[PDB]
Amino acid sequence: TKVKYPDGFRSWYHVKSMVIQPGHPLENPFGGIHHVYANAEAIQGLRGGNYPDGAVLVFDLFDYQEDNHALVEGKRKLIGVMERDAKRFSATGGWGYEGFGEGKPDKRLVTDGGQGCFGCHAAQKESQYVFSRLRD
Amino acid sequence: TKVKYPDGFRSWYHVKSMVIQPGHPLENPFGGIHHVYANAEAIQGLRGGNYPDGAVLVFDLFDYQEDNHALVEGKRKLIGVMERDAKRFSATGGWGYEGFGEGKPDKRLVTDGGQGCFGCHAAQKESQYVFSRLRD
Ligand code: HEC
Ligand code: HEC
Ligand SMILES: [Zn+2]
Repeated sequence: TKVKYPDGFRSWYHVKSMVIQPGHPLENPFGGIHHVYANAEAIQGLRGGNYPDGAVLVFDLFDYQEDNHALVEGKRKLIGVMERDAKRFSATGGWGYEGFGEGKPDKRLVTDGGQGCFGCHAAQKESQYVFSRLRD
Repeated sequence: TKVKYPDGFRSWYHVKSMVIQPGHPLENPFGGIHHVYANAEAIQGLRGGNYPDGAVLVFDLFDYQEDNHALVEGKRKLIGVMERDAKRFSATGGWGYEGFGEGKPDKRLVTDGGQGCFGCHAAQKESQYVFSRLRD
């Protein structure tokens, strides 16, 4: 019951972005510029509908470089994936969690069935474990 | 003669993002977090083809707030638009340039036929006047 690599995610809907800089409590490991993407099924869930199985959210994390009062995207550090499967992933709330180092399909990171990822997202039980909100 | 408001641009492919902070040359009026979106026709040009008529790039500009060393997106300040049409927009290199205040259709910002936008973009003559490059 592994989470699939989300092929083609870069074509998906861009939900939002945030920058985490040194000093912030999530600097390790989430420091950098990140972008959140969602496929069609996740949008139904984000819109205030419910999440169909098959919904996928991606957190795409880049290192940044400071260039004359601009922050410029550098190398991809990793992508984080949540894949909705109420029955397959019922142990962590109906979402499977995986990380891919540098976004590579062969660099799977999660060793504990996603319990560590879930421990934090569990704080968002109310929104079905998703922190991101749709915007305009 | 007028650049069309790009309805539905938020659905399009997210090319890249960048943060421009106070002190940067472009702070006024491009300061903030911006995201670049391309429709299907613009992707063809970004990937190395010619840009077809009908190609559209949008620069989506948000204010941000610094909160405990995170930069969080706030309100949309404006969108900048480039619309390809080699004949109609011949005076400005075949792209028409428009700004929409707060991303609203009724708030047109350009008052000089796009000459001011064109003058800086002319530096990228070699890449069909587009600064952004596809990344993975
Ligand atoms: C708190 C200590 C966290 C841990 C550990 C993990 N995540 Fe998380 N995640 C966190 C926050 C605050 C956010 C929102 C960021 C924003 O821009 O608002 C996220 C977001 C995700 C997303 C995007 C979907 C969403 O819930 O907003 C994904 C796909 C995601 N996170 C996956 C993920 C994985 C795979 C983790 C373990 C390897 C993981 N997260 C841990 C907070 C925390
Ligand atoms: C230099 C003095 C500029 C002026 C005046 C304008 N633009 Fe521009 N633009 C500039 C840069 C350096 C970039 C790249 C930003 C990045 O993230 O790399 C941009 C980008 C755009 C885009 C995105 C497509 C691209 O060329 O990369 C659009 C749609 C765009 N700019 C529109 C635009 C309009 C409408 C302007 C006058 C109101 C305008 N720009 C001025 C540099 C400069
Ligand atoms: Zn300076």
